Amino acid sequence: LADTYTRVSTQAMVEFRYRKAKLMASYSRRDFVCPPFNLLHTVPLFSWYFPQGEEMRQVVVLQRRVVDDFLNSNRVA
Amino acid sequence: VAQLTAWEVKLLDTCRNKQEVQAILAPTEDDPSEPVGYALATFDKAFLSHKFVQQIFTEKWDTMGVTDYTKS
Amino acid sequence: KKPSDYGCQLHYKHARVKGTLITAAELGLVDKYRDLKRAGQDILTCDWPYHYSSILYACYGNQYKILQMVEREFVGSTQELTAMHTTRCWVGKNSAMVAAYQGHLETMLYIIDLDMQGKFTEDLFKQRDVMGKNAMMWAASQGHTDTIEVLLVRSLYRLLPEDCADPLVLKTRWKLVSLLADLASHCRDYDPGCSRSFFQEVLASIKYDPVAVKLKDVHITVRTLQGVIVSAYRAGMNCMGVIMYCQSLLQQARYFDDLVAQLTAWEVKLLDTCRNKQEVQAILAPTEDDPSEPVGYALATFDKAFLSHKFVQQIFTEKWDTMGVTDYTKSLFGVVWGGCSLVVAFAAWATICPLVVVARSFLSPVQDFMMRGKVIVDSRFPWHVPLYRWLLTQCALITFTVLLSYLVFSFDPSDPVPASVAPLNTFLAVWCAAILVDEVQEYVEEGRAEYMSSGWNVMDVTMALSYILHYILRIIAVRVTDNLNILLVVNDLLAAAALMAWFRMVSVFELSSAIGPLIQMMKQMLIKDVTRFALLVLVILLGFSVGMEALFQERVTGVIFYLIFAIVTAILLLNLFIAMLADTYTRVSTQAMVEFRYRKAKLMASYSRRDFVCPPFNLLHLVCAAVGNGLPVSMRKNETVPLFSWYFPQGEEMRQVVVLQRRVVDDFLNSNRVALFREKLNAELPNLVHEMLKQK
Amino acid sequence: MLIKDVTRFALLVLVILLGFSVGMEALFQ
Amino acid sequence: KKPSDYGCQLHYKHARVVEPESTTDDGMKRLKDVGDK
Amino acid sequence: ILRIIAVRVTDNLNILLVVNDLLAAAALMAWFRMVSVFELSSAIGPLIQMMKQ
Amino acid sequence: LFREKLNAELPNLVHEMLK
Amino acid sequence: LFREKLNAELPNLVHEMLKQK
Amino acid sequence: SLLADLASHCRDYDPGCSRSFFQEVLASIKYDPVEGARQEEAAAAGGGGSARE
Amino acid sequence: GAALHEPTWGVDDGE
Ligand SMILES: CCCCCCCCCCCCCCCC(=O)OC[C@@H](COP(=O)(O)O[C@@H]1[C@H](O)[C@H](O)[C@@H](OP(=O)(O)O)[C@H](OP(=O)(O)O)[C@H]1O)OC(=O)CCCCCCCCCCCCCCC
Ligand SMILES: CCCCCCCC(=O)OC[C@H](COP(=O)(O)O[C@@H]1[C@H](O)[C@H](O)[C@@H](OP(=O)(O)O)[C@H](OP(=O)(O)O)[C@H]1O)OC(=O)CCCCCCC
Repeated sequence: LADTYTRVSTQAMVEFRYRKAKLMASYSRRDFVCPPFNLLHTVPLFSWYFPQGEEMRQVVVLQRRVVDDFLNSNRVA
Repeated sequence: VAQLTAWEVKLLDTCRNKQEVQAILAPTEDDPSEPVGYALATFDKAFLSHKFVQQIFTEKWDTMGVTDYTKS
Repeated sequence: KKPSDYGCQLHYKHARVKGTLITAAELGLVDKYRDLKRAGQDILTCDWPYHYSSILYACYGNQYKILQMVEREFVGSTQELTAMHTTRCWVGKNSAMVAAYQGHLETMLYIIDLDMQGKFTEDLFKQRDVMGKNAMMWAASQGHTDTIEVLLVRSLYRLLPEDCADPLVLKTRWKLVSLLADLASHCRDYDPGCSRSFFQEVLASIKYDPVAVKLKDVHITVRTLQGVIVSAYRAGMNCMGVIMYCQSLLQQARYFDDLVAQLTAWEVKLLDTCRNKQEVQAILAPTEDDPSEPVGYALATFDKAFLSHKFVQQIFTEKWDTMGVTDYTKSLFGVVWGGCSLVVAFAAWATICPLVVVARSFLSPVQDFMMRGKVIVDSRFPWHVPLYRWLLTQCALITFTVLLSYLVFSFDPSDPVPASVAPLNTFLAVWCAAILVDEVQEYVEEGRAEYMSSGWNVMDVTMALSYILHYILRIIAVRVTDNLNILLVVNDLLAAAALMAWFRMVSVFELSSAIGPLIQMMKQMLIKDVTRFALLVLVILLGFSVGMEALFQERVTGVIFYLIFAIVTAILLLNLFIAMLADTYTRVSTQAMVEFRYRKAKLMASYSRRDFVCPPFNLLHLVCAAVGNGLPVSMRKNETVPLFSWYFPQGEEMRQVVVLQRRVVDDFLNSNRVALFREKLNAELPNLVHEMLKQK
Repeated sequence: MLIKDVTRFALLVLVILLGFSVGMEALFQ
Repeated sequence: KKPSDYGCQLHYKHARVVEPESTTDDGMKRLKDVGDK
Repeated sequence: ILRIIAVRVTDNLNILLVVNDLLAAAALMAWFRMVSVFELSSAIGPLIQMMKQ
Repeated sequence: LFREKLNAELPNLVHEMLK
Repeated sequence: LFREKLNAELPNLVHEMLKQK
Repeated sequence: SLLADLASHCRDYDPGCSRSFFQEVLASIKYDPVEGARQEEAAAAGGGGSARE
Repeated sequence: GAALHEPTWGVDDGE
């Protein structure tokens, strides 16, 4: 009773939100149909993966606005 | 471990919008190192349950609010 | 060249490498849309299965460039554009809902841009759809945090007035509109070669000429919310309202819990900046200049850090009690004498209250005498003590639980035909009509959300149904004058009204801390942890009840090894249920003095507006309130009297309150200016400790 | 627990069991 | 132009009846409940 | 498979008493699998993860 | 007591050594 | 332990550094 | 150098020239730690611009 | 050593 209450109170949404994220990414890589129509007969995970041209030029500016304020934050903390 | 875990949630909280979440989590052509796919491969829970990473999955997975026409 | 220990662990694994102005606007061809229009078409062409206009497609696919090209020759008056942007959708959207339906910064900056011009005659972002969402409730439900911040800057811009002329209110209006023009900063028009960035006329009409980009330069941090709270106060506003309004935006944004919990601790910080009762009622006062009550707002957005403060709890105490009658309980003399006067005055109430109901509604000066009260609360005029309105609606509540329990205790099917129309059963039916009429006029008077939030407003209706549909099924189904049928439901619904009767009696401990914060605790782990666990048990219990049938359809090692799987799974579930109530106990026992004081202040205000009558007299006064107009108040004295007496002050007491709040708020805004100055120094110590170890 | 946990609970269990007893009494008649 | 985006969120909803001379002090306020005798 | 062997040699305690036992395990694992509809729903999702841990 | 006035007020002491 | 000799001495060290200054 | 301190001995197997433990990895790094500190503690006295923030 | 006196610097000088 008090070994699940240690886990229900602390990490229960975190165990839920992680399983929800492993379910929404099992379908971004999945092929075609379910057990019905299965015996009757390298894609990227995200559409914002690998920006090519001007979208790459904005992201590499954008990550030096976030990381260089995070490393500047841990240096003071 | 419990400092590096509390540094990868502290970086995710530094991002203020959605474009700054997929700017650090995206593999470019220079460094093709995706950290999202490494979080699914090592069962990272303190990263994958954050509210800015739970959003970027829900925009690829739903993208029409079909799960939002329920609280009516 | 082989990849490193870091390389082949983290790197990317796989080796990568019509017309009709419907698909003309969805794709983004600007020239094709103009040529098909010049031949002749409809700019509001409606596709069937989703009512999407041609204008509304351009907001959908982020090609705003069509919507600027529509502005050149295809709109006349500024009313015609609003007919074309707010057309409809099939789910209820307009142009600024579909562009915030998915994150479309380049288009939602455009519809915001036309709104700050005034090109629309309507508040285009304040409209609602058929679902009930907003233009900003859609950007927060999906989570598009990039266009939430564009919506939040507009809502923080409409707050600050256009009419005022002040350097501190004109600096942080050009500071907000530059934060959207810098946020666009690109994406020029359909026609190349035109001086039009995205925001020119809104930066022009602002009266402000100023004389390595970080992350705090392009976002709404605490530094720009303090710059709005002080600068809505310069233009002349309720500083307790602008804090309560800016927090109601950022709670709707759903992704700023760094600024909600900073603004929540700015309204508790402001409240105890006051010293006495004269200074609390100054800053909470809706005077004639800014008639904005933030007490009445905060018990409409359920502001528990405000409503449970030790100062707001004493501006309600001086109205509803102000005699210490609630503390004639923790003593030896107070209970036996104050409780003795309770049963006397309740007997004095029931034998005088229908007499003063009919005398109030007819032409007599005793309606002047019943108004002689309610400006001082004491025992000289006990009918306008809001505690003595609460004691009589509970003493009438206890009577209904006794008199209905007395009905089932003296009951048998051996009674004659004169038992359906009885001196007891018929009186308990006009009570349940007086309950249901009360719950109707507590639904439309307060609202839908302010009524279905208590948790007992279901049990008022339910026992007023299962006794009305018991007295009806006593004259429709039982032997008075009718036929014979299966009548178990007639005697079943009586306990369905009797169970909820004594459960309704627990509302008499809605005061009394340490008996109070258990009933909320009991009604927290029953609405969210009982209907939730019994669904997951039900889909598991159907597995065993069907899995039982598959065994015995065609031995002890088959069933006892089946049973040990059921005793384990029942223990493994009861292990999870007890840890689900001991979890919910810990969530509500820590806030036991905030969840109680908030729930106390929602009935020190609900009973302070309402009358001294009608737990049964909503069929005895409502029948004479319509007659008194036919031959004069029904429920309009709750709304005319403004909840207090230190409200709208005429004369030279307003000349002291506005003097008094400028020594509370101005002695608060130079305290946030000192606490935030340390945060400018908090993230600077490796540049200050390096100087003091160089000067030394 | 006889000082602090009885007089605040046994008044509140009593209002429940009287409701269930009356709700049983109209189901046994 | 009238309900400026928080006017119909925060301003006092009902229409009050302006009394001619109503003192809101601690004394000389309760003159309609107690006598002047 | 084992139900078409039920037309063969009659044992009826060695062969037929395990046929119904597999079908209960066929269905008991199937409605436990019906819990997997609530994987996305908040307030039932944490109930499945705590029943898993 | 001076530890609860050097904890929450340490940035205001390393400011008057600069001036 | 040398810091504990300095730990219970700060209202005699902070008074000196705010006098030398 | 955190490992060359963790060895600090192992005069390997012979009177060979003391081979500290990593004498051909520290010498393959192009770093002198008396020239690195001086252009860091002085560039950090200008507020910033030493390496990055 | 000044049984209720303690050295104070100043909390002011914000914006
Ligand atoms: C409670 C409102 C939804 C109930 C109506 C659902 C009935 C079945 C609809 C079947 C049509 C499927 C169309 C939608 C497809 C789909 O994705 O369904 C998934 C879902 C349904 O849709 P969903 O994603 O909207 O379901 C959840 C749910 O509504 C939560 O109550 C919200 O949390 P909340 O209580 O804090 O508001 C979540 O919001 P969030 O996402 O932010 O975490 C939301 O995801 O899959 C299901 O079919 C499960 C059936 C849902 C019934 C749950 C009964 C729970 C009763 C007790 C809870 C109330 C007390 C709250 C406790 C905190
Ligand atoms: C019977 C007493 C004489 C009548 C006077 C009626 C006055 C009245 O109704 O008070 C509630 C009463 C007293 O309970 P109780 O002894 O625990 O006293 C309450 C509590 O102990 C705290 O002292 C106060 O809360 P807080 O720490 O200061 O926050 C609270 O006042 P408030 O601050 O919360 O307001 C006190 O009332 O609760 C009952 O159980 C009797 C129900 C019978 C109700 C009447 C019959 C329906």
